[PDB]
Amino acid sequence: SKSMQVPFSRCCFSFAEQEIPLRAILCYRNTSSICSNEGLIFKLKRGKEACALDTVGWVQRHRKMLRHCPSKR
Amino acid sequence: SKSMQVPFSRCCFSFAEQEIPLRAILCYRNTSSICSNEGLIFKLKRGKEACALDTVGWVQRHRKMLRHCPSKR
Ligand SMILES: *[C@@H]1O[C@H](CO)[C@@H](O)[C@H](O)[C@H]1NC(C)=O
Ligand SMILES: *[C@@H]1O[C@H](CO)[C@@H](O)[C@H](O)[C@H]1NC(C)=O
Repeated sequence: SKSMQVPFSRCCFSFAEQEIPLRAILCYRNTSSICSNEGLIFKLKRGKEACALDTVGWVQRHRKMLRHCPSKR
Repeated sequence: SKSMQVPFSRCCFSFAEQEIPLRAILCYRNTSSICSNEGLIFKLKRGKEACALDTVGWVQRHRKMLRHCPSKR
């Protein structure tokens, strides 16, 4: 287990205004706890991503319909 | 070009204390301009990464010896 690592944080400072369709989303990532701010990250198709604010209804409803994104190692 | 996207920011709030060997690094990523803080991200082997503070000598010397990380699309 190679760990010279001090990872970067994934933060959401700007958020999706327009509702993203559920069909367009693969999974979600939670933002880093240091810069949390109730943001969520939806993994879209072809490598794309979108920050979404979890205090908004459609974000909560979508989050409840998707699993957390998996990671490599 | 699918863009429903509002990307997350890559930030560096904690930094590498111990110097990472140049041989262990593939390239570097600059942090997002919103949360810049003079941090740098070094891409390590087997998917790993490390935040490094660009006001420190070894970080500046290493940065000058590596190219910027490429991206998919
Ligand atoms: C995701 O955010 C929720 C709050 O909405 C929190 O309870 C949880 O610990 C976070 N999970 C991860 C895996 O970061
Ligand atoms: C990287 O940081 C330098 C300052 O050290 C800045 O001049 C530059 O605009 C940044 N480049 C990118 C590609 O983010």
